[PDB]
Amino acid sequence: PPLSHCGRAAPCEPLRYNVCLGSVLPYGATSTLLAGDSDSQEEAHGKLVLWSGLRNAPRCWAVIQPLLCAVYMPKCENDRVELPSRTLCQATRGPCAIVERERGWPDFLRCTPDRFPEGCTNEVQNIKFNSSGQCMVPLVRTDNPKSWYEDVEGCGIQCQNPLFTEAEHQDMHSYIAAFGAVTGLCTLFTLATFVADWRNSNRYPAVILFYVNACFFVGSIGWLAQFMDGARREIVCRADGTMRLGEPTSNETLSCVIIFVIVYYALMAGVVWFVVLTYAWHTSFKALGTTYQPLSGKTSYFHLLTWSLPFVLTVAILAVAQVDGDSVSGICFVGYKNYRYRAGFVLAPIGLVLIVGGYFLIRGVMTLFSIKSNHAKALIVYGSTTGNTEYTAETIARELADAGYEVDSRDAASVEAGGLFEGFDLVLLGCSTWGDDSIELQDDFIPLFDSLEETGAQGRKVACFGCGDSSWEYFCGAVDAIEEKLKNLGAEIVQDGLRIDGDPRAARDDIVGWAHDVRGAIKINETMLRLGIFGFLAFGFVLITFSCHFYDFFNQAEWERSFRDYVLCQANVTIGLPTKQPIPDCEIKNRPSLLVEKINLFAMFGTGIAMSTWVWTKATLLIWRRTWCRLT
Amino acid sequence: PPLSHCGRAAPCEPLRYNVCLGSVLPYGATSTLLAGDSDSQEEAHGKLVLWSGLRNAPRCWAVIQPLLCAVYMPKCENDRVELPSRTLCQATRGPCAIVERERGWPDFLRCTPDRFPEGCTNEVQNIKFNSSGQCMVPLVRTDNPKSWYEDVEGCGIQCQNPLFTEAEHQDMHSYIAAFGAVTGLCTLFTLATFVADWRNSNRYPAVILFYVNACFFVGSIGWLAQFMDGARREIVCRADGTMRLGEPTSNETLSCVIIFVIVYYALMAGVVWFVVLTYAWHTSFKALGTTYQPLSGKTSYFHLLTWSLPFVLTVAILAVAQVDGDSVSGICFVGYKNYRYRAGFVLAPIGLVLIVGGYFLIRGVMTLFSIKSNHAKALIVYGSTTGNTEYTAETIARELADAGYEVDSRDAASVEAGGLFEGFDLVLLGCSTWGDDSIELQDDFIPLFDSLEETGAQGRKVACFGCGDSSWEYFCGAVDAIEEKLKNLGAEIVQDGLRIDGDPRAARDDIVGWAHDVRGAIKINETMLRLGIFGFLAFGFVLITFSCHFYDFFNQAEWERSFRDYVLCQANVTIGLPDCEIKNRPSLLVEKINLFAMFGTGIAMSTWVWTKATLLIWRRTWCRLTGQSDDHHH
Ligand SMILES: CN(C(=O)c1ccc([N+](=O)[O-])cc1C(F)(F)F)C1CCN(c2nnc(-c3ccnn3C)c3ccccc23)CC1
Ligand SMILES: CN(C(=O)c1ccc([N+](=O)[O-])cc1C(F)(F)F)C1CCN(c2nnc(-c3ccnn3C)c3ccccc23)CC1
Ligand SMILES: Cc1cc2nc3c(=O)[nH]c(=O)nc-3n(C[C@H](O)[C@H](O)[C@H](O)COP(=O)(O)O)c2cc1C
Ligand SMILES: Cc1cc2nc3c(=O)[nH]c(=O)nc-3n(C[C@H](O)[C@H](O)[C@H](O)COP(=O)(O)O)c2cc1C
Ligand SMILES: *[C@@H]1O[C@H](CO)[C@@H](O)[C@H](O)[C@H]1NC(C)=O
Repeated sequence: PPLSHCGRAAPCEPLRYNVCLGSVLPYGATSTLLAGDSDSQEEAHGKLVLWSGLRNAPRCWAVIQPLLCAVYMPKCENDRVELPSRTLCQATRGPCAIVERERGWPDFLRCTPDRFPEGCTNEVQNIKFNSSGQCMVPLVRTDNPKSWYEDVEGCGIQCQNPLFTEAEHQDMHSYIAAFGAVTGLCTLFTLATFVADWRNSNRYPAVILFYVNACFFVGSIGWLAQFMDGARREIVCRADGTMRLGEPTSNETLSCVIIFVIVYYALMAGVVWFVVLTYAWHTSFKALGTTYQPLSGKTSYFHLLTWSLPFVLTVAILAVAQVDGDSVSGICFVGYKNYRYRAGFVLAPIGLVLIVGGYFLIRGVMTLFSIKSNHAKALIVYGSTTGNTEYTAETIARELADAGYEVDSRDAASVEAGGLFEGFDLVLLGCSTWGDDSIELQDDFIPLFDSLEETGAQGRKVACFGCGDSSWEYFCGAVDAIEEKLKNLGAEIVQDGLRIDGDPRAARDDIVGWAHDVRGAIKINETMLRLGIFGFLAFGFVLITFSCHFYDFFNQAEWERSFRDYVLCQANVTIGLPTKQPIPDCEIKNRPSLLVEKINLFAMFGTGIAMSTWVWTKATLLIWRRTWCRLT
Repeated sequence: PPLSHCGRAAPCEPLRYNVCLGSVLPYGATSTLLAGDSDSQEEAHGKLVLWSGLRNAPRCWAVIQPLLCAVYMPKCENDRVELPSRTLCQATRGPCAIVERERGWPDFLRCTPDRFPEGCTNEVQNIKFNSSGQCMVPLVRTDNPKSWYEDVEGCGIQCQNPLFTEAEHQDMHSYIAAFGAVTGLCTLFTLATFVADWRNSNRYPAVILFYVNACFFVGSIGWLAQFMDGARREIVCRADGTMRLGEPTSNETLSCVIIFVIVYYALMAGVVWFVVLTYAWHTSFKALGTTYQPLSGKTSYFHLLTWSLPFVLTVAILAVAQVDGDSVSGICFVGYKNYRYRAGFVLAPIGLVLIVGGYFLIRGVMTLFSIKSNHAKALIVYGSTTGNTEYTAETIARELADAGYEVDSRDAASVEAGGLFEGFDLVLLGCSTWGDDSIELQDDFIPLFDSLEETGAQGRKVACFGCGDSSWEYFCGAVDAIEEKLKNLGAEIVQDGLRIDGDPRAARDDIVGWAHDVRGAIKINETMLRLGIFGFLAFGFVLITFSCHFYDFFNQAEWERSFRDYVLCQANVTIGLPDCEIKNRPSLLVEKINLFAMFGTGIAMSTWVWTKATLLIWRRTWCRLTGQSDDHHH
């Protein structure tokens, strides 16, 4: 028999509607007493149309359907209305959290033991509700609870990024394919020539560039993996069809974490190897100049920090499980869902490598500049009858002085040969050619030339100059004669002698140009100069990468808000009221800049392409020549 | 009955001496009236002893004996002395010319019709004078009037030279035999080789040497003829036994003129052929830069001069007849008796050949310092990283340039392999070795090395150089690799590669030395060089021959005087009244120096055919004349 507490006294009225939310009712009489907002059957039906807006977020729709029928259209028999049980009310509370977040549970729909008593026959339990509901365009029906997006239980955020169009996806994928393929090809070539000359190329100053290339090559594979037949969807989408978030996760393939490790580890190992490059260039200077020695046996110290620090970071990300997948970039990365993790694991280490790496580039430049000031003394000895070589000597003297040299210009007529060149870094000898039948040096240079053995030319950096006339046999013969004696004594001829035809005043810029080139030939370690250009080149690209990561960090807080606001509005679970126009009324107020990402990738992949040019010398042609030759 | 004019009135005195100059007198009384210098018989006898000094020069002694007896010891019978006939007086005048030349005929011995009447009975005509006189040691009795020495009629100068001993004659004859036989043998060998390959060897710059040898061969025969058994005495001595002087002479054998023509003609034809040799070298050496053959038409004009000039001179000597024989030299020559003819026909032509021949040798040395600077082209391509090979290349370049080459020094980095070697006589490739585990060529040389096929190396004269370090295994591996590829392409590697260990500045003179030796192995005209040495060699020997002939010319005037003074002194012809010696004579050493320089020219010129080619000439001669080919005949 029915319980007295499971029923309430109310006047029974015949059912004007034979259907409740698509399901037929076994009874013929109802009551508008249980629904506090409705007075009539026409009003209760009107409220059900507003409540049917919860079709979206179906895991709520399945439990809210019988409860709404048990309150708005209940069973009335012999002036008694059937009350809905407490279990029917409590079943909605969880999955229908959206109600309390949007509209709020009304007085009559809250689980009060007075309104919803314990252990009552629901009547709606016998009634079968076939209707399931569906998920709106941005979302997708997922059975997996781990794939449910916020409030909307039963639905999940789709794999393809809803903020960017298919056209933008195709455009970004073409951009990664182009840069990835070039960087992959270029670095492969560099790794190949290094192993083809492995015993010789293992020398510590240049071996850094092999490992710098190794990282960008491995990184290229991670970015290009998305291009294999259907790989992108194995890396970015979950088994059901929703985007991968908060990776490493249970009951899902490793395809996302594998590609993340390849991309992030190689990115971090590469930036640590850049700091090794900056340190090495900086320390190689003080090995010759002052006291510091080459660390050509630091294999167990450089490989220690370059392979350990990215390992600690990669392991830490998998621990906090912040590996998120993305369709536009086609890779799994740290902090796509939560911007804070991308800032902590990417922006902070890149900032640390720029300050530590930048310090070494500044230090080495300061060492380069201090060495040049200790090698800036120059002696200019000239032999001139008519003053043409005297004028050239003076013109050379100002160009060196303007460049930071301490020039000492002397006339050969007023000099003593014994120990003349002692205390000078550069010695420039100038002499005009005389003699009709033959080559005769200018009269004042003869005593110096004859006793050139006593000057201290052995190992001295020298260059010759002089004035002559083409209208004479043996043009600038003095320059030839001086260059020959200096070469025989052991001097280091810096440049081919400046031979002036005619009036030197008209060849002013030739003299200025020669003196410019003569300082240019003063080598401050050619083998180490390349290491410095590559250091400053890598810094430039790393600085652009940092800027782009800073833009995303400083703005993603607003983009995440806009992502939430758009997806939740598009979910169409407007329980409260019907819109003025059918109009969708959903827009993205602000989204991430794809240009900034393209600038980021250009700077990233560009470092790999820039560092691969380390092996773009004549020596490399010779390396593969021996290989082919010796293979044959 | 005796004529009144064939006798004079004088007091007869008995003969104190029964003998007159070794002959007994048929009468017993004499007179001292006919002899104007003698008053007594003791005085007349005393004058006969001074007159008996004319025993020497017997052509005179035989006729003066009866005349001296008919004047100093005449027949006196019944206070009448017999006068000597005019015919007895006139018979002495000719052969006793010495008397009138030295002392002069006295008043009583001159043929006056008063003192010597015509047609008188000379009682001395019945008296037989057995004495015939004598000729002292350097002279010898000759019946031939053409063989009589100066005033001494009946005697002639002996064949063997009185100024030189038999010991000196034997010594000089041994010296001529030795040099003559060697020169004869050596020149015969050279004449045989030029004939054994006449066609190939008839080339005109070199065929001069065949005719130069031909003259010394013929000359050798003339000098050696004296060694044929008894020949020397047929060449040097006249039929009687006196030395041959101014041969061509009547009723004497041709043995002296034959040997003279052989010796003098060959001596003169040889010195004219020396002037041809000097002229030919001078003109051929000058025309080396052009195909112009200067000795082309001249060939005929060369034989004209060399065979006519000695002929004209030989004929001229036979005309002036100054061919004199000599025992010490064993040959007949021009101007042995009169030094002036030897000076004119021997010293003057030899002086003329030295001034004309000397001019051409000078002109040829002027050509030597005109031609060197003018024509060799050399390319030096180097591969240098550290500048060591660049420095070596420059050191090599300045050395070739100093020697007269036109050097083109290039860096391998700035060269195109395609026909790179085209237009150069010499190509010098330089490269350093690189590579840690192996041999790797200097970086700039690799493109050139790889396309070395296209350089034009086939048959090109090349040499390699390069710097290395012994500290690295495979020292100068690049030098090895380059000359191996060059050898495989068909190039001519001139010298083994200059491989520098360490700094080339410390090995400067080694580079200088190597560069020098590289220039040498480039073949030159060895035939022209050889012609020039033989020209200067022949001049040297001719200059010594001239010196020796000048010594004899400048001194024989004194030697001729000493020859006359010594010979006439020994003779002892005392018309009426001891230290007989040679004051100065010719130097036999000077003659030995003369022969050494003369015969030495022939021996020196015969060495022209002392090459490897000659061995081949006689190899092909034997086989060819043995019927077989290089194995056996087909
Ligand atoms: C994350 N995100 C979203 O749209 C997004 C997705 C999910 C949620 N959410 O809440 O679930 C929120 C968002 C929002 F709020 F919009 F950000 C963007 C994805 C695209 N994009 C990129 N970012 N980095 C790189 C790059 C450069 C160098 N290395 N890498 C790794 C990169 C490279 C190529 C192309 C794009 C790139 C910027 C951020
Ligand atoms: C000439 N005379 C006389 O003694 C002589 C003879 C006769 C009178 N006289 O009045 O009747 C005078 C003299 C005198 F005054 F003594 F000289 C010497 C003879 C020997 N001798 C030589 N001279 N030439 C040659 C030779 C050199 C190159 N070619 N030839 C042909 C030669 C060769 C070999 C050996 C000796 C040689 C030196 C001179
Ligand atoms: C005697 C004489 C010889 C010369 N020989 C040469 C010569 O060998 N090579 C040459 O290039 N110029 C030659 N010149 C030109 C001078 O080198 C030229 O004028 C030069 O500019 C003079 O230099 P100065 O003014 O420094 O003394 C010669 C000029 C003279 C008058
Ligand atoms: C990497 C290296 C490899 C070398 N290999 C060789 C070698 O195999 N054999 C050798 O003789 N020298 C070798 N050397 C020495 C050089 O040939 C030497 O320094 C030379 O003088 C360089 O001359 P350059 O200035 O013309 O280039 C080597 C030197 C270096 C630095
Ligand atoms: C919401 O869903 C209902 C039912 O599917 C549909 O009629 C309506 O057009 C949707 N509204 C919007 C704005 O998407």
